Amino acid sequence: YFLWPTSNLQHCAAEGRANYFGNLQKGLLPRHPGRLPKGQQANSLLDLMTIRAFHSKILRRFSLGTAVGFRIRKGDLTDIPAILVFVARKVHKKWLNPAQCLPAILEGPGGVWCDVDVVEFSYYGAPAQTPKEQMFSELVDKLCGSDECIGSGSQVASHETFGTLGAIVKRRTGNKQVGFLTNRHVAVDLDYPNQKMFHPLPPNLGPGVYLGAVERATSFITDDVWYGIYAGTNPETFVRADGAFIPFADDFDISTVTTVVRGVGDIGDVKVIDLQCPLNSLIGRQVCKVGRSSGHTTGTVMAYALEYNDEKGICFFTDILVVGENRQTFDLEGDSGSLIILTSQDGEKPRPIGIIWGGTANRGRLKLTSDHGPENWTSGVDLGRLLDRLELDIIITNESLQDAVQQQ
Amino acid sequence: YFLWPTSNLQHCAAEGRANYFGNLQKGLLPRHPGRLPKGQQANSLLDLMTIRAFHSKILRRFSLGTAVGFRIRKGDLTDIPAILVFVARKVHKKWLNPAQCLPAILEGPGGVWCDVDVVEFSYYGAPAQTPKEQMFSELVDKLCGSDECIGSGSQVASHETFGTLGAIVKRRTGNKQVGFLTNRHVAVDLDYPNQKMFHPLPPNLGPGVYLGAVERATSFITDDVWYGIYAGTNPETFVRADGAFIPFADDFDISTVTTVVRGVGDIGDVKVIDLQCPLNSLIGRQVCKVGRSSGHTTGTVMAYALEYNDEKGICFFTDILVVGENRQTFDLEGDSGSLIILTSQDGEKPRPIGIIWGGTANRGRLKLTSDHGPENWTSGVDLGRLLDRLELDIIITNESLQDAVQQQ
Amino acid sequence: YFLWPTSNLQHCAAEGRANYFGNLQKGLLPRHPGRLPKGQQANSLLDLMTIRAFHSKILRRFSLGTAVGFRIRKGDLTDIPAILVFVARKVHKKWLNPAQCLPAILEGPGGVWCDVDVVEFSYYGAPAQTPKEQMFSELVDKLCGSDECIGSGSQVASHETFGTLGAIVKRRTGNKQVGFLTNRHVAVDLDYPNQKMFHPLPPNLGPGVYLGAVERATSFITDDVWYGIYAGTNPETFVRADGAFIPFADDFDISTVTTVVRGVGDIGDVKVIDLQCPLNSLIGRQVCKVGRSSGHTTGTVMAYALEYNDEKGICFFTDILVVGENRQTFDLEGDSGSLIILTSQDGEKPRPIGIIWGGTANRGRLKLTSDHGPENWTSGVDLGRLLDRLELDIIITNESLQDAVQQQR
Amino acid sequence: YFLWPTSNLQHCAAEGRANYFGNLQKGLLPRHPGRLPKGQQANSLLDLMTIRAFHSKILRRFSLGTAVGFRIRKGDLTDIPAILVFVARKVHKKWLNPAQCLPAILEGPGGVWCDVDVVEFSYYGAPAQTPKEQMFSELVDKLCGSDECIGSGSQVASHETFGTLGAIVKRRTGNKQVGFLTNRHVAVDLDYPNQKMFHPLPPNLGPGVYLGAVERATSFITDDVWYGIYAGTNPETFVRADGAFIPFADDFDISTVTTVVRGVGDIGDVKVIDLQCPLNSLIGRQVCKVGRSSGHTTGTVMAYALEYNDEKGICFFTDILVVGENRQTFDLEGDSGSLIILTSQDGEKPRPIGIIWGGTANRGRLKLTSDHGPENWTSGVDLGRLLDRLELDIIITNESLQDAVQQQ
Ligand SMILES: Nc1ncnc2c1ncn2[C@@H]1O[C@H](COP(=O)(O)OP(=O)(O)OP(=O)(O)O)[C@@H](O)[C@H]1O
Ligand SMILES: Nc1ncnc2c1ncn2[C@@H]1O[C@H](COP(=O)(O)OP(=O)(O)OP(=O)(O)O)[C@@H](O)[C@H]1O
Ligand SMILES: Nc1ncnc2c1ncn2[C@@H]1O[C@H](COP(=O)(O)OP(=O)(O)OP(=O)(O)O)[C@@H](O)[C@H]1O
Ligand SMILES: Nc1ncnc2c1ncn2[C@@H]1O[C@H](COP(=O)(O)OP(=O)(O)OP(=O)(O)O)[C@@H](O)[C@H]1O
Ligand SMILES: [Mg+2]
Ligand SMILES: [Mg+2]
Ligand SMILES: [Mg+2]
Ligand SMILES: [Mg+2]
Ligand SMILES: [Mg+2]
Ligand SMILES: [N+]
Repeated sequence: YFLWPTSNLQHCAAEGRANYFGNLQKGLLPRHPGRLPKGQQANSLLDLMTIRAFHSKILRRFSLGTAVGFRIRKGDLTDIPAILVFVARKVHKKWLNPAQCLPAILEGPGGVWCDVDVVEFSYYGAPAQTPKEQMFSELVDKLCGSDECIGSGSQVASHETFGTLGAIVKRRTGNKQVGFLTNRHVAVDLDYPNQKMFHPLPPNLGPGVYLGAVERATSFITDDVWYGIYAGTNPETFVRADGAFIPFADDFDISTVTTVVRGVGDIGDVKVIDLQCPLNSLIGRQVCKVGRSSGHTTGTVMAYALEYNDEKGICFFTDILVVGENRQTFDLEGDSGSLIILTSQDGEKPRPIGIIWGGTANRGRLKLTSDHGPENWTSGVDLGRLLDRLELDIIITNESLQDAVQQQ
Repeated sequence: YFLWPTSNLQHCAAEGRANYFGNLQKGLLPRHPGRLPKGQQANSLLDLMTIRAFHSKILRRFSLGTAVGFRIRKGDLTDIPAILVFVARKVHKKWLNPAQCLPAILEGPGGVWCDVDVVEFSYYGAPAQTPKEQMFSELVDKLCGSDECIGSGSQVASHETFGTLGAIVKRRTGNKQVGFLTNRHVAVDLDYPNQKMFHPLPPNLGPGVYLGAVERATSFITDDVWYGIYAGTNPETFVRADGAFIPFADDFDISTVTTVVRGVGDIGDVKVIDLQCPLNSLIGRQVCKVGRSSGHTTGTVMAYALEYNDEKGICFFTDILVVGENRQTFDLEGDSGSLIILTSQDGEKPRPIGIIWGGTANRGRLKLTSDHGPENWTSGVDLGRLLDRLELDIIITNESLQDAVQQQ
Repeated sequence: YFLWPTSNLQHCAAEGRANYFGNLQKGLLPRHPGRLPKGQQANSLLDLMTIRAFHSKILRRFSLGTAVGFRIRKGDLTDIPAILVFVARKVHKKWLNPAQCLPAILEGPGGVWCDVDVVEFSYYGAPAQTPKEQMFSELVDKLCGSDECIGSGSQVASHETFGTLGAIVKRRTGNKQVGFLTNRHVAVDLDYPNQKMFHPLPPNLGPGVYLGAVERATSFITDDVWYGIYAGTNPETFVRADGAFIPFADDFDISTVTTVVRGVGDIGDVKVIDLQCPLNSLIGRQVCKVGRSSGHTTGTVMAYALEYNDEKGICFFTDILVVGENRQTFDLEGDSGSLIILTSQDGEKPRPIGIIWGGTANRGRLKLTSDHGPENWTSGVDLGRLLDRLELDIIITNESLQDAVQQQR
Repeated sequence: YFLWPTSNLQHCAAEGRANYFGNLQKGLLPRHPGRLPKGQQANSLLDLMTIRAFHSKILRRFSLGTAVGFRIRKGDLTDIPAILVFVARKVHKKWLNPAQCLPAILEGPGGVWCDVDVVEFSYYGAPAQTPKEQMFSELVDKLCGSDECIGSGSQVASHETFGTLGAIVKRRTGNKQVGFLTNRHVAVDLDYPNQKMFHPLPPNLGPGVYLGAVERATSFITDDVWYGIYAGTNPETFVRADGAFIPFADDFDISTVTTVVRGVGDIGDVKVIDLQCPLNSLIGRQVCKVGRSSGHTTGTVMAYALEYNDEKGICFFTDILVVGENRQTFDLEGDSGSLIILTSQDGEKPRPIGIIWGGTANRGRLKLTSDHGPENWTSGVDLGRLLDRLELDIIITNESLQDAVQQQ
């Protein structure tokens, strides 16, 4: 059976959204000489997303998507909170018509103001789901079945597509069995009754071991349940929370599963993305990931809450937007599901924050410097939130690995 | 959010299937010395599937699919219970390997025997979800948006696909709302939260009106639940029962909905396919369906319980197999969701028995006559068993239609 | 281990061809521009072929190809010996510059003359390896595997190609082994070391029985060896005599082979094509063939010795040209190797004359009638000559087939 | 007028093949001493092939190809005699069921034994007729018409395909004709009655001079005739000995022919590949070639007698296997027919051992190192055995070119 709400998304959820922005458009103090009293400057992700949600009506016009974060000036990433507006071709102010040129400052409910930054930006197509790696290193070999262990970054293959093993997780409800976590597009086939996963390839392709089958997956969680707020005025707003849980099979040796992210080391617990924390603790932070296509790479969290409006009137959100450092691409086709791990803040081990999303528009390009060409951007989703909606707890040590084995 | 059996539901259901056959296996009880003790001749559908499921190993050995029905000797259909074994190309025994030659009589549990027929038979692919080929008539004209009412046969369209409305159904339990029934592949999309239906076209493709959204759908149901017995030795056995229920929108005029099959007339309640009934009460019966692609097309039921072992070790079952009578096709691409109705024979109401299926093993060909080329066949889903899973009831009179809409 | 003749064999043959055609010109004493005696009109295929070979200079210049036969006038065959000239698009005289145009009569060596008929012509692409056979009748079903026996018309398949069993034959010399004849393109693959035949499909494509492997075949024969005469001025002229002989394996049930042409009946021995015989005894004759692809069709022998000069100065000849009757096609793709058989006209048994060639770039369209579209033509290899160069003998009665098995060494 | 062996001769050869291995199986008496002795280890390439031909049943199980040579541990060639088994993907031993896993040692008849090395392998498919993506150097320009002479490496071309001249060879008997040697696919073609050669292009493609026409070619030689022993259990074994001899035209200016392999220098006579000599005489020896597409390239002989069984059932053998140096490619598409030469070790003249084979699977890919991508390999036929079967003799000095041209 499949189910969708009957009267939930009509005149119970839309009127709650129509109530949220109803008040807003009465109690407004224009205050637009361009002085902007600095005590109402955005401080966290929640402030930036609330201003964008209010002014989303004038943001959709002549723009193919928006996001929140810091303003990018001359390629470099500043530490000024701004709303990133993505345009197809960024031209000089003189060649724009007045009704197209975006403002530099936007003020929202309660005088909360922020900057507006235009960024040349484009989307990629869907991956073809059996990609080429093109990274030749001793790590990719280990990741693609040449290693004697299965861990974060190892290639996981369904009957038609393969990706990467994000993390080793265990359930919370009842039997709380132990498995691994990846995104929905790697381990789920709607037109197929079961979803058997293999390492490194399924039997019809080559040699491999049977890892198990998907027990639960999510595709679409609304914005009010994902973030907890109304991220946009569109009543059909969804957050692409693609993730699939595959518990290790009964006739499968779990002792061949390591918890160390090969190429990174021992990692810490999941770091929740708190929408009220200062933006600099997530925006601009140096992250890394270990998948198979691209081995071990490192990048930068450029923006959050990437909003895209598809052909019809449905708003789709994606949580994380990472851009690789040193002009290197952060990921490649086939790194879907990889663990997004923020580099270790001084002492404590690195903590993961997301998994690489693998949907149609999971990758793309955007130009930062005029001296170089466009650079690839990689999209991710909130790990702390996905683990909440999948009832999964991450495993971080090999000793905790043996404890859940005798816990089912 | 989607769920799957944890594993244990499979582990403690696989044994029951093996335990079912192993029991009759140990005491083989041949009871067949070459000549078959008569009377043991299969009598109904259940008898035939029990012989095929017991001999599933040796039948799928050199076969692309099997189905139960009557033997087809020299093109015409007989009244002899047989297991139709589909081969890629039927040739003379003199050029056949002694091991690849299928037998004529197969023993069964307790001595229930039957014949074995060989049919040259092939498959097609997918209808690519927007078919352009169609018939031309005033009926099809009305069904594709020219009619002044919505009913069985009108064109339903998701955001990407074309289809045909099967029947105006009302839910049994719960809200007891009234909507329509069609194929799952017509109504449901994996990578989309909403499943909106329209007539005759979506707002992005052309003009139309909003009918509603899918409230429930079924994709795969196990054989022992769908039929009532283990129909094979493969522990991964499923039935392609793809149906979707779309309740009419709250702001929709039910007055423009009719419970009459345009081109067929007034119909009765659904004829439940009884596995204990004599074979000729469904096999050989002349049926008819009205969709959009082909319109009103009369056919004849040829086989039941079409088995299909894919290249990945999974068994699939499609219930009804229809071949267009008098050297014509029974349906075209886009008729997915039409009502398979039994033609009135002595004055009773034409009772519907199935709905046109959609997918990959959908519309292939088979050779019956020598003087003609291959003839198209069509897959179908058991309407009686589909309604007993979605918990729906078909409406037959416009006066009963208003009683259902007032009980919501 | 293949071999090719030496440059001496070429220059010896080369000058030999130059000498023959040269002495024709050296005494010509060209004639008056008036009447020609009826007694000197072309009478045989050899007359038409000699006149065409003499004027090969002015014929290949503005033509796709040429052939010998009767003049097609207003879409019908006449009794006028003529040299068919094939053009891509036949237009009125007013739109051709006189150098492009063609004369009505050609006068060959020795006062022998004939007509010149212009025909609109076109070639097709390559045969489809695995073609479509949309005939759908009981004869085709039996020819493709549903028959208890195997004979002329049965589908013979290599590991990647479908074909048609031409005739049950036996070798004249050697060990007198019994086999079957077919087209070379159907049964011969050169990038592979053996040519195994199967009826109806090879193991990698479906059920079937292993008939045997190709024991010998011929691709090209020179015109002076095939026709016996010099048919063209080009010293690089060859006849596409594509045939393959496949003797049944050491352990194959020959009792399942019949020498009956299903749909035609009992046939007689091969009707040899005599180049010095009258033209009407092969040109215009009604013929038939039983081919897997198209079943049993009937046609008309429209021309003979079809010439075609490719882009590298090589001249190629195909023997028979057949067009189906009643605006119908005579063959489809996959009928390659089917036995072209003269229909009985006065009680005699139907005797074959050729096999359908079916390869590289055979088959195409032919503009006969203006109110209709272009009709399909089909090429063929002279059966009488193909057996002479393959040293084969056609078996025509199942009684001769029984004894021919015992006469093997 | 082609001719093939009478099926009487085929059955006789198959019986002798079963009698050869039937003798090796009747005696046997393995009595393996556990780890086995060290003087019973193979030394010659004749002993390596007989171990593979004996164990060809178990080797074919899950191997696309096999080849004798040295064991490649960790990415490079060791001095251990081993039979290289080729797989599609080298996965760890833990992800392989014991039926598919390969043993490390194999003992054959007489107590001889050698190792087994697994190599990741793939075939490049059929190359191009008129190939592109070739090098640019003054050496390449001379080989493609810009030089005033023609010799080894010069561009020879039929009317459809390109290639290179292997060696200036003359017939041992007959008219003692003088010509050149090249690959069979480069020169000959089925659907023509004449194979005329040109340099650098045929008249239809561009400028060039008529060199000659193919007088003889051998398509396939059986392994018992080529090697002198049965190299496989399958009764259909053939060696891809594809060579052709093209004697110069009677009018061609033979003074423009040079016996100097431009790039290598003055070469010596053919180095017959002794099968009963220690493996280090061929395996590991550095080789070189002068082409056109690729020019002067060096390489390393990696294996011998590369066995490839297709899905139809035929076994095919290729003599020489060479990969490129410095992780480069040994040749490009278009180098078919160029003479492979053993580089001088002791300052002696270079000895040609093989010629580049130009059939469908003439090139391919294989992985050696984990930190780098897969390298390209090239096929070749035994030159000494090719000249023996074609009844030809290589000319190594321009003085012998005049002594050979006068004897005609
Ligand atoms: N709708 C639009 N479409 C295209 N270009 C636009 C649009 N609105 C503004 N721009 C361009 O973008 C400029 C503002 O870009 P942005 O806000 O990113 O500037 P910045 O961060 O101060 O500097 P930098 O461009 O170096 O990052 C405008 O001056 C104009 O040239
Ligand atoms: N695996 C197979 N693949 C292909 N053909 C087969 C196979 N097994 C049997 N056959 C062929 O099919 C025949 C059986 O046909 P079938 O059981 O349908 O007979 P029928 O119904 O009496 O007659 P008909 O097929 O003429 O309607 C066998 O005699 C043989 O020629
Ligand atoms: N080189 C040429 N290319 C195209 N058309 C030509 C050429 N030479 C002649 N023709 C045309 O073909 C005509 C000759 O027709 P043809 O030889 O078929 O005679 P016919 O049999 O009496 O007539 P038809 O068959 O056309 O009724 C010329 O009158 C001229 O119009
Ligand atoms: N059928 C197979 N398919 C893929 N890999 C296999 C197969 N059988 C064995 N292997 C792999 O090959 C390994 C054996 O090593 P191999 O034969 O390559 O020797 P080696 O050259 O000394 O080793 P290395 O690969 O470290 O250089 C096994 O440990 C296993 O990982
Ligand atoms: Mg900027
Ligand atoms: Mg039958
Ligand atoms: Mg004419
Ligand atoms: Mg005409
Ligand atoms: Mg190795
Ligand atoms: N032998």
